[PDB]
Formats: sequence, C-alpha cells, structure tokens
Amino acid sequence: SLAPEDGSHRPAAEPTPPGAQPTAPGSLKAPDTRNEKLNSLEDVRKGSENYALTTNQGVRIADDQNSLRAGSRGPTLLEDFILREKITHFDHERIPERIVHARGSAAHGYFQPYKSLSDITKADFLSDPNKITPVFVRFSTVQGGAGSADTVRDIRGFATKFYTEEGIFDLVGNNTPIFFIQDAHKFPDFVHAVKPEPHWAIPQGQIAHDTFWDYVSLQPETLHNVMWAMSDRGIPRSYRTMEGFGIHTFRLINAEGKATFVRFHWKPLAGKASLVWDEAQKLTGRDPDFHRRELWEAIEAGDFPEYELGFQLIPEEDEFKFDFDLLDPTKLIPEELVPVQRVGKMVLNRNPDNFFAENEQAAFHPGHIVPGLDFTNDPLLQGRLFSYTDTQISRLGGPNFHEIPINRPTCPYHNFQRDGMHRMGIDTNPANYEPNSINDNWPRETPPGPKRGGFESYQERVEGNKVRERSPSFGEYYSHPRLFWLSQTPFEQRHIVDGFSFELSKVVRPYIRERVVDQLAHIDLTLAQAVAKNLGIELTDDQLNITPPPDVNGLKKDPSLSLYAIPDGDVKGRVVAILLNDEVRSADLLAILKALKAKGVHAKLLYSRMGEVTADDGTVLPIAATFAGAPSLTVDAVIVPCGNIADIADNGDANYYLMEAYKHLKPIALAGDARKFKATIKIADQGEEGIVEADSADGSFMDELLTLMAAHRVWSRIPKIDKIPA
Amino acid sequence: SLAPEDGSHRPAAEPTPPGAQPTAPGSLKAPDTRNEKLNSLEDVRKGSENYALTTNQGVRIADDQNSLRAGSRGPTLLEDFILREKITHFDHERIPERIVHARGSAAHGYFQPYKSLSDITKADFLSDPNKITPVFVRFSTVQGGAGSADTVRDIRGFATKFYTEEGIFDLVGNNTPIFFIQDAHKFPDFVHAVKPEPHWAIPQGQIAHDTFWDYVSLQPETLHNVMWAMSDRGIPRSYRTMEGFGIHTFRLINAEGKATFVRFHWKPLAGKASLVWDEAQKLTGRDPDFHRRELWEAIEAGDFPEYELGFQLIPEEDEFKFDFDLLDPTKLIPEELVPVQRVGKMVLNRNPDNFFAENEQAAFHPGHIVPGLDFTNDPLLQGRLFSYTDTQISRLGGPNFHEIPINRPTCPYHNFQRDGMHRMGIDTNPANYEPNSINDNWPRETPPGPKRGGFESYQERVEGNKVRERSPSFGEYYSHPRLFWLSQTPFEQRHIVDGFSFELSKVVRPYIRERVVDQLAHIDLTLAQAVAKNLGIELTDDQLNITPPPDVNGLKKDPSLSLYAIPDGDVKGRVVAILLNDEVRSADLLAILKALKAKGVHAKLLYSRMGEVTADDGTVLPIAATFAGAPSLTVDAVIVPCGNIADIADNGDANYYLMEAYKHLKPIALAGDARKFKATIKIADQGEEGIVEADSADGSFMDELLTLMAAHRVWSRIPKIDKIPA
Ligand code: HDD
Ligand code: HDD
Repeated sequence: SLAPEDGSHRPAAEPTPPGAQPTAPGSLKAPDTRNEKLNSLEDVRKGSENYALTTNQGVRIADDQNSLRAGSRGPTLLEDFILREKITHFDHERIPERIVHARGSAAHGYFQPYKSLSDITKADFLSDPNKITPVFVRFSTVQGGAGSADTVRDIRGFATKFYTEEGIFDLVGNNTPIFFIQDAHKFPDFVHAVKPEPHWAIPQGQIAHDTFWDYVSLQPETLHNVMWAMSDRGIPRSYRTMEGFGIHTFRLINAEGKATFVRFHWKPLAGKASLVWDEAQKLTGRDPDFHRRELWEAIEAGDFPEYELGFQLIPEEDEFKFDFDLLDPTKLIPEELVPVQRVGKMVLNRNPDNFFAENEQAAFHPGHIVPGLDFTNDPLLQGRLFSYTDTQISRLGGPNFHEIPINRPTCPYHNFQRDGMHRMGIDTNPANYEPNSINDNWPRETPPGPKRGGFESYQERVEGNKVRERSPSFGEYYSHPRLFWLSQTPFEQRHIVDGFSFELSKVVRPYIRERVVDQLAHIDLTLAQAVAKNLGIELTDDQLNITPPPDVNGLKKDPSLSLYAIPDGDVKGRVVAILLNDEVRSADLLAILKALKAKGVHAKLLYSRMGEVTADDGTVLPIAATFAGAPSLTVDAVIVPCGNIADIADNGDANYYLMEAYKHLKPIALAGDARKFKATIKIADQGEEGIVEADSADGSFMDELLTLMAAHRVWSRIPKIDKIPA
Repeated sequence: SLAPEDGSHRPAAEPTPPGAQPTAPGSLKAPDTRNEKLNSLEDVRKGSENYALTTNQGVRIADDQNSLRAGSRGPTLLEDFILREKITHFDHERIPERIVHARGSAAHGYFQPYKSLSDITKADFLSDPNKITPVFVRFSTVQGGAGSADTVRDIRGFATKFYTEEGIFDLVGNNTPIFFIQDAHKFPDFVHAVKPEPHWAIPQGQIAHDTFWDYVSLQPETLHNVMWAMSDRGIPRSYRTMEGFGIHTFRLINAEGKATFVRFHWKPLAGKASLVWDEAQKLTGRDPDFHRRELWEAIEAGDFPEYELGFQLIPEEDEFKFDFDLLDPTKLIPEELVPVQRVGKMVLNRNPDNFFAENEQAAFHPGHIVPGLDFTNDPLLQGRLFSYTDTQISRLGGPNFHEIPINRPTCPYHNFQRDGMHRMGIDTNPANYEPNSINDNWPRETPPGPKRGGFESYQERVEGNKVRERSPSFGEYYSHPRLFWLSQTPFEQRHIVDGFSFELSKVVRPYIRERVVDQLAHIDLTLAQAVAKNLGIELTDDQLNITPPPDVNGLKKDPSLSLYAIPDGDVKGRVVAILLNDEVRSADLLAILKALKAKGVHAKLLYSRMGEVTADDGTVLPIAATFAGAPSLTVDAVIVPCGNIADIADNGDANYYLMEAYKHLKPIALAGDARKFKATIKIADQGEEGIVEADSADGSFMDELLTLMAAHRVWSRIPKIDKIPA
C-alpha cells in the first residue's frame, strides 16, 4: 500500500473552494450530480480500485516494471507481448487536434426553459419549462494549438451540445456577435492568415503578426470583429464572465409552419469581465492553463457557470427593415433595435472524468439542428454546414464518430447506414435499405408535424442565377465598427487604442501598419489619430477628411455593446490574495474571511515560503502558495491584514505583488500597519479611490472592498499607473 | 498589384541581423546555400510568383472570394467543387502531433569529420575528412503539445538525421546525459506522470504537478535526471547554448569486426548558457516562441548553430571497470574518467521552406543506424527500437513515411516491399519477392565488408533465462545525483534548491513533498534541508543521519557537469537592448554600435512608441520596439546612452526594463546622465560589479560591457536581487 495512512491522497466528494483539495474526475468529486446524459455514460465508465492490472485482452500482469530479456542484462525479446501492447497503445495515443478551436475546456450541465415556446417553435427541448435537457459545453480559443495558452487575445468559442428527445442540437457560437468574414469560401484564407505563419510556424496563440494584419488591411469586412478582438472582449477574465452568440440569423419554425428569424445569445449570470492586456499576456506565462483551471475549480466549488439563453426575434416580413443585411454575419443586431428575449437557463455543474475521451473527442457541428429550427442563406453558415461533418472523418477516425460515448444521442437512433471504421452498433435488421419488404420497411420515415415528426426544410423561395457573387447589401464595412467604438466607455476606448497600437508595433512591414491606420480613419478619426500617434504615423489631409460612416438605423451607440457601461458585477466565485506575515492580527483575518465567505468570495493565504505561520492568538494558518508562486495575475483583489509587517515590509516579492495588482487596476485593502505599503504604490496620505484602508479590518473596511470587487476594476486609476515601474 | 511600389514587402535575400527584415522560407532567404539533401528536395519544391491560382486538379479559379449560390443572397450549391475542394483540404490539415517532443524547431545543415575514424568504425560518413554529410536537426521540449511554449523547465531533445551514402543514421538524443528511467516498459508510466493529468489536462509544458512528483518519489532511479531538470540545465538560453547526448552506450564496429563501446556527445561551439527561472517562466508569456525564433533568426543572420560531435570510447574489455553499469541510462560516464574525443563539426545553415512539410513531418528513430554502428542491451534503448517505427504508422499515415520528402535517403534504396497507403514509388521489378529467378534475384543481398557492405549485427554473447527482471547492477540511485550536485557552483546549487522548492510548492498533496524531501536526504543533507526549509518541513533525526552515497570511482566532483564552472562564453549572436530617448547623444550610440558590430553582438533600439527619434546631431534613429513590446527577457544586456534622460526618467516601463534586467542578473551599462537610473536599481554612488558606468560610451565602457557579456550573467549580484520589487 502506497497511499498515505491518513487518506489525504483522496479529495472529499463534496464542494470545496479552489485550492482546498486536489482536483478529481467529476464522477468521483460529485457522484450524485446526475442528468440523463451522465447516467447514459455509465456503460463505458471504468473504475480501478481493487482491480488487477491487465493487458487489454484481460490477462493479469505480474511484473509491470520490466521487459522480458534473455538474462537480466540481456536483450529484449520479441515475444514480450505485454511490453509491445503497452508501448503500441502509448505510441498511438494522439489524434489530430481540431483545425481551429483546438484549445478548449469543457463541462457537463443541463438546460431548462423559463416557459413553453411552442407559439414560435416546435423544438421539443423548448416546449415545456419542466423539460430538462442535458448539455455538454466546450469553451475555446481559435488560433492556438491544444497545448497553447488560455489568456491570449483571441476570439473565444462557446459550443453547446443539447441532448434533446428529438435529436442532438449543437449551438456552435463564439463570444462576439459577428465573425471576421462574409463567405465560407474565404475561411481557409482568413484562418491561414491568423494562424502561425507557414515558413517557421510562429506565432502561437497570437494575432500580432504580419499575415493577420495584411489580410485585415486588404479585407475591410474584417474590421468589425477586429474591433471586438482589440477591445478587452479579446481577453476574458473567465469563460464564466463572457457573452456567447450564435452569430448567424437562423429560423425558428412553429407547428403552423411559420418561420421567425432568430439570433441566439448567451448572457453570463456572473456578469461580463475581462483582464487588461499586460495581465493577460503575463498570465499566459505564469499559468497558461488559467481559464481551464478556473472553470474546473468553479464547478468543484459549486460556483456553477450559469448562462441565460436569449433570442433576438425578427418577423419574416421584417427581413429588409434594417440598413444592414440580416444574412451578413459581419453585422450585429443592436439590442436597442431588437431586444433579447430571455428564454431559459443553462447550469454547468459537473466536470468530465477523462479529458481526452469526453472533451478532446467531442464533436460539435452547427448543422446538427432539430425540427423546429432551420437555417438561412447566410453564406458563412451555409459553408460551415459542409465543414463540420467533413473534418470529423479524419479527426475522429471515420463516420461512426456519433458512437463515441460523449457524442451519442440520448434519444433513439435507427437507420440503414452500416459499417465504417470502428463500428460499435451491431444491426439486427434484415434490411439495410429502404424501401424494403423484408423488415416491413422499418425503421420508417415520419411525416413532419407538431411533435415527434420528421424533419422538413422551410420552403423558402429561391430565385436567381447560379453565381459566385457577394450580395451588394454586404458591401458596407465601417458603420458597425463605428457603432461598436462609440458604445464603449472612455477606458474601454483607451484599451482598444492600446491593443491596436501594441499589435501593429509587432507588424514588421511598415506599409501594412499604415494601411490599417487608413482603415481606422474610415471608422473614426479620434481612434485613427491615437493609434497613429503611437506608431509614429501622421494622418494625411485626405485621411483627416474621410466622412464617418452612417449611424445604424439612427443609433449612435448601444450600451449593451460595452462590457462595463451598465454594471453587472457578481463577486461570487472571485478570489482574493491575503498576504500573510509571521504574526498576523487574528482579528483582521477572522473579519476578512467571514465577510468574504458571506459573499462566496474565495481566498488564498500567501507567504514567503510554504508550511504554516502562527497568528498573534496562536491560530495556526496554513499557507497555500508563496508570493512568486501564486502572482497577483491570479486574483481579483489583494488584502493585507496587520500583525508583524516588518516581517514582509522589505520583501521584494511582497512589494511587487501589490505593484502588479495596482498596475492591473485591482482593488487593494490595507489594515493597520499594512498601510506602510502605501509607499510602494505611491498612495497619498489621505488615500485614493480604490485603496481601502482603516485602522483594522472592521465591517465598513470589508463592505468597501467588496463594493470595489463588484465593480471589477478601478478604472479611475488608469492615469496613475504610467508612473509605476511594474 | 497589392505589394507596395518600393518592394519593402520582400526580405533581402542575404544575411541580415534579427529584426532587420521580415523572416522568410529558407530557399528564398538564402538561395545560394546548398547541400545534397536540399538539392534532392528540388523536385517537390513549389513556387508561386507569376502562376495562376488553381484547384489541386489544375483548373484555374476565376473568383476565389465567393461560394456558388442560387442568387447573390441565395443558398450555396452542392455543385460548387472549388469551394468543397478548398474546404476539404483545410478540414484535413492536421496530423497527430508526436506523443512526446511534440514541440520542436528544425534546420538543415551539414556535418564533416575532422579525420577518418576507420580504425574504430567502418561507418562511411566517418571515413573521410572530405566527406560532407547533409543533416536535418530538430530540437524540442518533451512534455508540451506542438503549440506549447519554448522556455519551459523541461528536458530538451536534440535529434539529428544524417543522410549518409550508406543509409540514414538518426542520432536521437537529449540535452542531459541520462534519462529518468531504466527500462522502456516504464516509459508510458513515466510519460503519463509528467504529461497533463488525465481528468482536466493540466498543466501544459510543466513538470510542477502532483503526478510527476508522485512518480519520482516512488521511483528513485528518476532522481538523477530530475537533478538535471531542476538545475538551470532545465531552462536553456538557446538551442545553440546547450549540450547534446545520445545517453545510451552504443557500439562502433570496425572493418576487423572489433566492437568499441561509445557514448555520443554534442558540444555547443557557442558555449553553455541558461536562463534563470523567473525569466524563463515570464518569457513563456512574453514570447512563447522564443527558442524557435532565436534559432531561425541566427540562421538568417549567419550566426549558424555549430556543434562538435564527440565520442566517449570504452574498450569491450572495460565493460565492468566502473562502479555503475554502462548499460544503465540513468548513469553518466564522467568525463574525468573517459574523455570526450572530438569527432567532427556540424553546422546548421538553412531554415526550412515549409514548417509542416519538413519539420512536422520529419521522422527520427534511433534504430536507424548504418554499418559500422550497433546497439547494446541497454533496456531503455532496446524498447525505443520498437516504438519509433510503430508510432509513425499513425502519426504519418502509414508504412511509406520514408517517401515523405524530408525523410527520404539521398542514397539508393531498393527492396521487395510494396503498396501501403500513399505509396509514391512505382516499382518496375517483375519480382516482389526473393529469392527470385524472374529478375535474376535483383535487388541482391550484400555480404558485410569494410565499405559498402550489408549490415550484420555484432555477435554478442547472450546467456541467461527468459526473465522480467532488473539487473541488480542498476539498483543504485543516489551516487550520480550526488556527483552532479557537488559538481555545481554555489550559485548553481542555489538555483537547484530554488527549482525543487518552487516545484514542490505546486504539489497539492503535502505527503508527496515530504517523500521527495526524504529522497533528497539520501543524496545530500545540505540540499535536503535547504529545500525542507522552503517547504516548512523539518527533517527527522533519522533523515539527518542518512549516510551519503559513495563517490563515483573515486570522484568527489567533475566540473564538466557544471554549466558555468569553466567559462566558455561567446558573445557572437547575443543581443543588447538600447534604451533611446528623444535626443540621444549620437557619439555614445556610434561608439556602442561600432563595438557591438566588431563582436557580432546584435542590438535593438527601443523607445516609448514606434517610429523614429532624432539624435543631438540630427541623425534619425529608427525604433525597433517599445519598452513593453520587446522586454528585457529577450535580450542579454541593456545599454542606456546619454541625451535627454528626463524624457524617459519617470517612464514606468523604461525603469521597469532596468529592474527586470537587473533581477535576472544581466549586464547593464549606463552612460553620462543615464547614470540617474542607478537610483531605480539601488546602485551605490560608487557603483557595483556588473553595472558599467561612465561619462560617455568609449573605449573602455564597451570592453567592460562586452567582458560582462562573455561571462553571461552577474552571479555575484544574486544576494542583492531580493531587495528589489521586480
Ligand atoms: C467552413 C469552415 C468553417 C467556418 C466558415 C467556420 N467554422 Fe467553426 N469550425 C470549423 C469550421 C468552420 C471546423 C473545422 O469544422 C471545426 C474544427 C474541428 C471541428 O470539429 O470543427 C470548427 C470549430 C469551431 C468551434 C469549436 C467547437 C468545439 O469546441 O469542439 C466553435 C465554437 C466554432 N467552430 C464556431 C464558429 C462560428 C461561430 C463561426 C462563424 C459564425 C465559425 N465557427 C466558422
Ligand atoms: C519506448 C518508448 C520511448 C522511450 C523509452 C524513449 N522515447 Fe523518445 N520518442 C518516442 C519513444 C520513446 C516516440 C514515441 O517514438 C517519439 C514520439 C513520436 C516519434 O516519432 O518518436 C519519441 C520522440 C523523441 C524525440 C523527438 C524526435 C523528433 O524531433 O521528432 C527525441 C529527441 C527523443 N524521442 C529522444 C529520446 C531519448 C534521448 C531517450 C532516452 C535516452 C528517449 N527518447 C526514450
């Protein structure tokens, strides 16, 4: 027996705060978290305790420490089948990663509607609020490989598999409401431009390179999503704190056959929140698994990721009522024009057991719809429909990828398809064709109807010639970028300017930077000038005189496009660093932890070494990590209690912790003699907004700190951080 | 025409220093560089200038901007074969990454021996000092994915394909002289332990997690390579500044049939140099492609990576003369006991054209040997021989992987093997078997002989029973980790302590930390207490009294094991950051650059924005990057010339630049008023060793700076760094 006597090798099977227990496979951490899909996986889950070690053929291994050899210093024998099976399996572990969105993190959960939507769709999963649909959701970046970093500047994916009673519906979205391009035929061009460049395969997880900006500068249709990626949208705090969007106009179809245009949304109940650029970039070095970790740990803690499904609904007669085309996936529908109807709630409440078998092998595809939903002619969506079934053939080894457990429907599935590599289902049907008499034509077609009917496409009228031609209605590129720009707060605008300036600094060919500046001058002169100033470019007279694009349907902003304009802060599941000393004022600690607990905010106790310290009343305080070990990048706020401050007052790492947190606009709270640290961050004696200070950690000190955390970051601090060398 | 009129889109086809031009495919950058393998790839190289865009069937494409639809706002049509071919190719771009060493960077080059080695081996590539052998070399980390970061703490791979006249020889080594484990049968256990943990697939590119340290604690054979990995060996400065080793004892076979035991070495002619941990970790965030970039840029600059092949040679009759087993890959052969004999020089002088086609698809395998070499019974080598042919069947799609252009021999190859997926060669032989009469038995077997003979294995005596047993000669785990530790300078020892301490802090289950501390107590008590202390662990009385292991054949140390004990610095190809201000003293800059140029040291001119600044005498200075854009992490030294210092003196970034660089022990040089920056790094008025300072930049300011650079880092600065919040 190798486990510790005291059993401290095994995490408790109860929710616990981040860092309190080793993390574990989800069915071991949370065995009584169930849904129909998790239960259906029980046939393939395999345990391990008390079982003998075997070959894959079931033969018990006696010595798993040695190869078979002629003499104990002799050559290895070919007849060692135990070694060759174990090394063969190892040699073949890897499968191709996804072409795009290869980096991603996934969890199980469930969805439930708020009310029956049968007046507008016959989709069975939306028919009744007591209908519970298991989901599996994978969040992702786009560009980097599966071993790339999480907190890159990039678009994020947000893909949800709904295991419905009438089929799998995959809603395969991103975290911004448009895409970079108009027509699928250009996706390999755009993707190749953003991906590592082909001679030397650099850079990983980064859009800051010549070929990306070359393509943007030549394809103004990109500028709208490029605005989003240059904003703090591009660097979320957490997959729990970003929006999701289907991007395309789709159709809902009701029992009458009436079609409503719809765009899908997910609204994070934890609110919207992003990092700042310096913090995100540094975080790819300090913890490239930050988002994957924090999703896994939120679920372990019971901070379940929750999102509200929302529909923007446009009647069919309203197709041409806006000044942009509804089928143009570079255009958003402003919520001022078409509000988001709140339709249901999805809760992610269980991590997988095995990352490869459930996350790596999951296959999502937007063409996986169900009766009650239909497509539109959006020419980006149209070509997606081809790609996602094609790519699975090499990625997952063949056409039976729906038999891989995570991908199986939980409803019935029967048809006449047979064979293919690694076929699991053994068909007993005498017939493998229809029409057939020999099995009385089973399984049989089903006419469409209100419930449990076969799929029939909405009979849209198609009229035109066979052409490879972009719709003239798609040829407008600047008014949405502009609407986005003007809807941002002044600090969100500064961060956009900064993002463009940093990015274009990394473009080696200066003409490309200039051509991008030319584009920005078509969006907004203030933006173009501020980026230009940073690049050492001077606008021409011409550029200074480009007329701004028009408003969008009379809108000159929509605050729903900002992360922060309308407060939606939720502090539950956020995390605070508490910097310890070798004689902490216990009274400050009790007060801090109590107040954090009451709001569901977690804490991590930090020191100059691991082990424990002892507080003034003798309370033994276990240390979670060192200052350098768990940097301020990893928390939302920093609290420093009183006690023996001289212990840490000269510690470079302790000072730097506060300097880093301060630069990145995080709330900082200082009690008693911790206020000696005001000098490292240059705080005036009478204080400043966003630094909480008092004689001790009373009720008012904690309320102030938590009010700051609800506002996420201290934007007012921004002009002060230029001075700080950190 | 989209290219700019002035041709600034095209990099100069001539050697240029890093940053001076955009990087390019190697046959375009350096068309005049050639060797036999590069010439033989010419039949598959494809150009692009002046050619029409086509399908892969050779059909010219008219409109590559749109799908074929019925009306310009209509549905996409299934008859659009141009869309479907382009999207199909895109959808199937990826192949499985390598199971291990997935992250790697490769170049073309050549090898030449200094003299004929025919007295000791009949290997043709070693037979003639005029025989030049093309090579292809791939350097790699071990744990992370292909999209993981370069400057991780990990082992590095160093694999060389020699395209000889008698076959492909692959020398597939690492940058440490031993491996973690003794028998191949344990490779999947060890690799699963170091790899991201299977529930959540964390952490990437990192050995700092529970399962790695659990395995190490339970498998003391691992401690030797773990010592190496915890030292600064784990974080090389560049692939150009690390050692290479074959690890295993192999054999040389001469024309007489005499076997000589051999271990292979590569000596970096640019010397040995490593980062420090904080630098390396932060650099995975600031530039996760730093080593790939540095290798490609050195080659583009003509700073060709050079290495000297060396052999440790042991006569057959000395097999048992040492305290350790020569077949035990966890033991090193100290150079003090068996010197490295110089064999030849390898020069890497051309980057690939396409990273995927040449790098990602290269297949190296240590079983690819040639007459004049042979194996031994090292039971880790023995199992490697099975793995590398096996894994290629899935990674590269089948048994014809040697027909992928990069893998092809340049020498003849003919046999009776046929078919298989993506078969290129079209065999005209009437026979596909031997013996045959119908083609007069061609191609024919060839007897062994002194040159151009058939391969015959050396007839080593095998005697013993068929067992799965470890040789008892392998069961000693501590004496080599001890020799390594004692061979390290006091600063290298401190960095080892800090490596174990930081790693064990990331282990969640405290008992694992305690178990590893106990192992360290068996190696060296000082090492073990210094780690314990950092972990808040107290050694027991028993642990305090463990007798240390014996020295190795009378050796108390071997300085060849240290990176820095014996200086072997080389400044050629290193890089200096030059921090500019808005009115630089031009005579400072002229003197700085002239001195840098004479030693082949590169520069980058940094400022607070992109564009230009103008010097005191009116010289226009082009800026390469901003302070924040090209951090001190990426350079070897920082020099600040005089001028308008007030311009940058309260710049947070410019100050932090000197602080980061100071912390990481880099030479810093300050001229005239730039001396004001002494206050930011707390240098006394009279200065300190490792900060160069003067009224101006002469003669002798640059000789002192360049002398510091030859010594790589300022180790004596270490006790001073803790003071500074950076
Ligand atoms: C026709 C090509 C094509 C186009 C135009 C798009 N995609 Fe895509 N996308 C793929 C081809 C593709 C793919 C190659 O099929 C992937 C990678 C591997 C896979 O299973 O599907 C994929 C992956 C992928 C994933 C990862 C799913 C997962 O986590 O497993 C998401 C969220 C998206 N896509 C979302 C979108 C959105 C919102 C788009 C535009 C509105 C979009 N993609 C355009
Ligand atoms: C029994 C399995 C096994 C064992 C014991 C080892 N390896 Fe290995 N190694 C592989 C199985 C493997 C592999 C699975 O076959 C790889 C991955 C994919 C491939 O083509 O080869 C590989 C890749 C690989 C690469 C990258 C080659 C490239 O650039 O493509 C290097 C440098 C090494 N190995 C070096 C070593 C050294 C120096 C070892 C110990 C002395 C060693 N490996 C033990």
